[PDB]
Amino acid sequence: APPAVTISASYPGADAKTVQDTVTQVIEQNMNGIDNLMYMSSNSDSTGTVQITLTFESGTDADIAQVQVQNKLQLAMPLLPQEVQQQGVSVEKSSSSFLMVVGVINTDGTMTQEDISDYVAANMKDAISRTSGVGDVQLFGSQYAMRIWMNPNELNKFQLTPVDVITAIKAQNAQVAAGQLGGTPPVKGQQLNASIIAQTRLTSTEEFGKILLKVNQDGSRVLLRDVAKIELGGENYDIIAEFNGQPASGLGIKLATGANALDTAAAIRAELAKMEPFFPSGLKIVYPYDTQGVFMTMVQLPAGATQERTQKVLNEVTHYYLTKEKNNVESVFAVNGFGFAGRGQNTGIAFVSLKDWADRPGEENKVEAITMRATRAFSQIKDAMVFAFNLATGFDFELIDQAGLGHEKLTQARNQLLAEAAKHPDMLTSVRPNGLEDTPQFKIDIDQEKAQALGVSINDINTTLGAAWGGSYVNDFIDRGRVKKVYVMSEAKYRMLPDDIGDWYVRAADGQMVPFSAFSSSRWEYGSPRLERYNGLPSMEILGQAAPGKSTGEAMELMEQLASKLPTGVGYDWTGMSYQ
Amino acid sequence: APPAVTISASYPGADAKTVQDTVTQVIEQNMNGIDNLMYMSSNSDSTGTVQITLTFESGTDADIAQVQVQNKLQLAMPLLPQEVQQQGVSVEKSSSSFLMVVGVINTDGTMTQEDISDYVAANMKDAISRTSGVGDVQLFGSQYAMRIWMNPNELNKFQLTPVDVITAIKAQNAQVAAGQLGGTPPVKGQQLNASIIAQTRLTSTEEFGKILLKVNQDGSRVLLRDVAKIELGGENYDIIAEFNGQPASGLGIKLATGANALDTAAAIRAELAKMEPFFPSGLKIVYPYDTQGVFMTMVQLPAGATQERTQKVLNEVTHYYLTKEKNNVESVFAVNGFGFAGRGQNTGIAFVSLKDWADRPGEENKVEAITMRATRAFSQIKDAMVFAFNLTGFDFELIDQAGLGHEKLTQARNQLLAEAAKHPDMLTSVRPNGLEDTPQFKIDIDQEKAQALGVSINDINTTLGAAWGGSYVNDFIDRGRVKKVYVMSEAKYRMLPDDIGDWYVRAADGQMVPFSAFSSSRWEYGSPRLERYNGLPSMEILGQAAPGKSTGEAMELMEQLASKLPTGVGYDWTGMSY
Amino acid sequence: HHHHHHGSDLGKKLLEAARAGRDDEVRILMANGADVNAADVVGWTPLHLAAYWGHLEIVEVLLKNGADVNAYDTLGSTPLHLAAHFGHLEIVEVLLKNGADVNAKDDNGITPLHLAANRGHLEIVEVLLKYGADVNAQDKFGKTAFDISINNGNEDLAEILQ
Amino acid sequence: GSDLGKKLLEAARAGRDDEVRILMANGADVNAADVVGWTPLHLAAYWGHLEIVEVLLKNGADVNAYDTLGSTPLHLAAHFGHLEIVEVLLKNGADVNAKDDNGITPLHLAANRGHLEIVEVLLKYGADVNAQDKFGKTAFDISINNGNEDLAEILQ
Repeated sequence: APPAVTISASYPGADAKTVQDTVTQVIEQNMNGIDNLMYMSSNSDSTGTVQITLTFESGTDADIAQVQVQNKLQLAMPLLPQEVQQQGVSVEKSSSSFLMVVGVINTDGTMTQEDISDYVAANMKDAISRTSGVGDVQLFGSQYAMRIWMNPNELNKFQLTPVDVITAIKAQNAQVAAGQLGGTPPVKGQQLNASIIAQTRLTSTEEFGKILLKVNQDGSRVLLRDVAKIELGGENYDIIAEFNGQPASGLGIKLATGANALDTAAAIRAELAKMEPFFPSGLKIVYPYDTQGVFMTMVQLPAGATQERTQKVLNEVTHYYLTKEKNNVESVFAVNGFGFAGRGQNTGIAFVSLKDWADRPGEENKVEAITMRATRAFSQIKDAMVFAFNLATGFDFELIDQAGLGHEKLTQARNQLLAEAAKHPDMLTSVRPNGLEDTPQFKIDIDQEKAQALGVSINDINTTLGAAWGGSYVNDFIDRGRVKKVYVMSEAKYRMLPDDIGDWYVRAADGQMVPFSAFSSSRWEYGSPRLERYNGLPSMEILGQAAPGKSTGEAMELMEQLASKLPTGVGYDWTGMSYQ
Repeated sequence: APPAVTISASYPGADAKTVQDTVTQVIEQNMNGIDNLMYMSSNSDSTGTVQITLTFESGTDADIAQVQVQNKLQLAMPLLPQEVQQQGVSVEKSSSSFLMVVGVINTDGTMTQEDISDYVAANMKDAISRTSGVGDVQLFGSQYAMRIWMNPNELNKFQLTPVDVITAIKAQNAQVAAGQLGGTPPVKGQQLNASIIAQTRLTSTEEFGKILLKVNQDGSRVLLRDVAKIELGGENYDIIAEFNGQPASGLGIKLATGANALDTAAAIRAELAKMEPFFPSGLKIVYPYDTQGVFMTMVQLPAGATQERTQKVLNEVTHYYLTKEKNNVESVFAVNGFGFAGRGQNTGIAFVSLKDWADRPGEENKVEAITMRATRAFSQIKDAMVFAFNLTGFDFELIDQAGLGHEKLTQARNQLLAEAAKHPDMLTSVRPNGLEDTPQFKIDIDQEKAQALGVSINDINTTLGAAWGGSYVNDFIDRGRVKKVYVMSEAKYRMLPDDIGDWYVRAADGQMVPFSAFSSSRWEYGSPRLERYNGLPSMEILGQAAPGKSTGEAMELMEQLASKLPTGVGYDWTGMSY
Repeated sequence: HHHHHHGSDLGKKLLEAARAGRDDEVRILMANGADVNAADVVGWTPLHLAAYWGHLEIVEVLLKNGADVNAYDTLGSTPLHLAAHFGHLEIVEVLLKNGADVNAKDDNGITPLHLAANRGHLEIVEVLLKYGADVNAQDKFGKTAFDISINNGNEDLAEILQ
Repeated sequence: GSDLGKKLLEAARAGRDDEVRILMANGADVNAADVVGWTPLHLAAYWGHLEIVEVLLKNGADVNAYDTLGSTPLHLAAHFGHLEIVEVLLKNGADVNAKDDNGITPLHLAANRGHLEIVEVLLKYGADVNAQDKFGKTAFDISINNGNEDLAEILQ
């Protein structure tokens, strides 16, 4: 398969369009003058994530392709939002699929999913990530951050805002360079030389809680724990894994382009062997997916679907393999919130490991027969594309906006091509979008005239909104000797419903607390939670099959005739399997 | 040899823990996805410096390793403090040993050690650094910066602080893009086009001295020279060198991995021959270490030892070579503050050059016998490891595997060293390669008191840091070359604990508040050098097999001893023992 | 009580030995006349060091040989400050048994109770109260051990204090 | 005016004494001014060309020509430390207290660059020692601000 370099970035709390227009486009515009590049694609998601895939000619030196991609990326880096740069943009040269999954569980049940994911992120991930041949390592879970969960009633009670919280955290969770007594050049004859140690990073919830937000006029103290709950918690809460129904985390490991699979797997095992003797009690590695012996199950709900509804479909999948296929299936490692197209609330994946070849005699107990039955049993689950498979007659079509038509017209055009393809079953089977549909979003308009009149600044309004409802990475702290992030966000119960917008207050220049409702209006509307682009233009990937017996050549040719009738400005290209 | 790529970065006025936790950990966490990395090691030091050494499998293309490293580092640069970014992070692919040293003296004593170092920095170093095969160039000295040496009594008299000084320098030593007259797109009929020139960088102490800090309410002017002494001086003051006891500077040059020693040395000489004709009078190049007719001498004092005590030891070393060995030794180039592996007040190196082999007849006047005699003569110097060596037992890393922390890892190290001392038949000289904790001055800022007085924490921490640690403000042009500008307290107001109380900060209401009103302080211990190994806290232990015993037996015992250490302490073999 | 820093050969050895926990060497040097109150450049005596680094037997040896139980370092702090700050219970007991000033204030007005309180060392807090510690002593910022317990949210300590 | 006007500006600009004689002889406007209002005497004064200054003055050059910002050849000679030109300009009648649009005099400029020999000649020829620029500053204030003690002596 052709080599691919992947650029990935993150913008916490950002919607798909914001990601696209502040990040993806700026990078993409620099991706030219790169040798042996066949094509480029990208997704910008409402998880605040962008992933750009640059696919190179077969036989291209991956080291050089990565270098050349990154040198074009450097041109965009100072134009990117500081919140993106700070998350650590990555450029990787891996295979798209997993070589292995390293699972981690706690046999004594003394550690939650959250605890386990933190232990793996903090003590295990980096060393794996540094191992030669490891192209990409995906954490099924999240490293702990220091979480400050703000309460807007308590903030307004003391005339404080998230801006004040963020300011206090930057001032009092600080690592100060303070010099030396008797440092050079000295007064000659100086005997005393000592480093000055001033403020150092906080290391604990207790220290965060005693951050001093203000002194009142009466002399009483407002401390950060008086306006927030304070605990360790995930940088994000989107990825949740289980191993045979038990709380788990893990590492999904992809092979670096051109690296040896056996060698690489072996060095991963060697490195895990260094960690094992220092595990806390109960912790253990399990191996739920070595690359017949194994296969995966993809779970894809429609956009809008919550963690809860995805968990339900995953429970039906897991239940199936542990009840109906229990004589074939050794283990199911199920991950809610991460799937084939990477991350989202409506996606999931199960890695299934089978017992030994010799404890499954009979042709109906082989991977092909098993996956067929599973796919069959899952086919009647509603509002869910669920299927099982172990890793061809298809086509990969890109509908492209070539005239600035915008996302809504491109959808209309896509729908027109999909409806006409539905009237040709003789030539075309299962012609479908690979992407997501638009969903309701809450559109809020800051009234500039009111803000100016009340003396509330727009940066204050935007931070308050963003930090509360999206979260904000403030700075780093030290957790058990390891640098980790600090995030502020509203406690959940204050950021659940439209009316909660009005309970958040911003402080004006004259000291008055002004609720959000005084300078804002809002309405529902639709927009995309995943915007796709192909060769730098807005796009919509359409997948499908040559009908029984007909050539890909003939089905492609039909898709071109249908496409030829679409509105002015809409074009197409072939990618992936269809490129050559 | 396994190729090694080295990252270096600097944070002026930072202690080891600050360096470690805002820089070192952050770079380490982002060295992923690099091919053929065998292991990674680092030091974070109380000089404000970090060195990360990434060692690759043998046979690795050093070009590719360097590039992959630099590319990861680039993606992590935005996570580093602005103070570190702005110093420039370097990444090198070179030997750890010197190929050669270029010495520079003034034969007519016209120029001090400090002038010479600046001349070298400003006129010679960059072209040498751009020569092919030159992997790393160490200046034995510092380039000049514009130094603003602040006086806190005078700052407080005029109700100013270092924040006001820094602000005023950035505003008044500025280089302004001002556009043009008749600039495009122009009006129809425009006849004149000319650049507009506004503020330009300052170029002289005279100019910095007349920076206008403020106009008093009676209309008199407070200039920068009224609160500071203004002089060219080194960006740092840590490295001082001598050639045969005379003031010197120089360049320590390391060969780029894979380069040709002999061709690289020749190209270096060819480049110096371009510079010689334009030297100021007196200035002269000497050649104190050309790599068999040369050797080095190391000087390691215990952490806490000062520039003067290291100097005293170097003088003894130099003296011995210039008196006892004068029939064999042509020269000694001695550097105080640099020590081959590392940089600190407690370390030095001497580069020794011998006379012609032909004129040192006899086995007793060849390198081996000379170094061996010198090591014997220096073995009884107090509280200093001093040894002479031309340029193998074991190399062990004790590792913090469970977030135990510095203090517990030190106790665990000490337990293993004490246990290894009780097997003198199997192990000899089992010792730390690093540094012991030393006293440090812990100052607590009272957040309640600062807020009650209306004193801003940023002004407090900028005041403390700029005064006691130095702050790189922006650039200026010295005789046509871009160089740095630093503010720091004049020496005498930053020597003792009572001096803290003489620094004032201005509150929101205009009152000056001494540091004593909102701080408190105590002595404690901490580390001048924190080590890490493959991303975890670590402590390097060296040692050898006792006589009549194999390396592998000794190693096996170290592993046995190590298996009885407190929970969460692991180990690994590195270096010669990998 | 501020002992001066003499570059004394046997003083250095003792300071270093007390610091590393070398019990035997401390005994030898004491028999060979070493200044029991040798001070380093920050004013620390071997008792400060033994107290900081938690070397119980050395602390008893130093005291038995006449060490100043109330040595002040250059910022006003005593061996009891250090022991109380760093959780060394048996040392705190031994020091107070030998006449340590339980209400000694450093330059900042900080007492051993303040330090013990700040780091939540509850057993030490009780021992110091037992030995006469002024529970309402205030540092330079007006703060008592009780204020410390409220700021740190240590309810166990607030209760001991009542 | 003239094509030789522009050639003379250029030749005065580049210090070409011989090309300047030949152009004077062929009728070249001696007070030809370029786009910023600089005459050959300005250019020759700024670039230190003494012989050209002399040749031009003998050919009737306006000794007090002012540029679009009010600056005269003596402003330029005084500012750029050209003593022998300052002397000749003043001998041929240069206005010693000429002010530019900013109120700056040749004294202010010589003082600011610490050209002491020039400061003396300007005072010799009647330069007003208390002339203020638009900011209220005298040559004496400029000596204080630059901390140039030698110049402070000379202005008492």
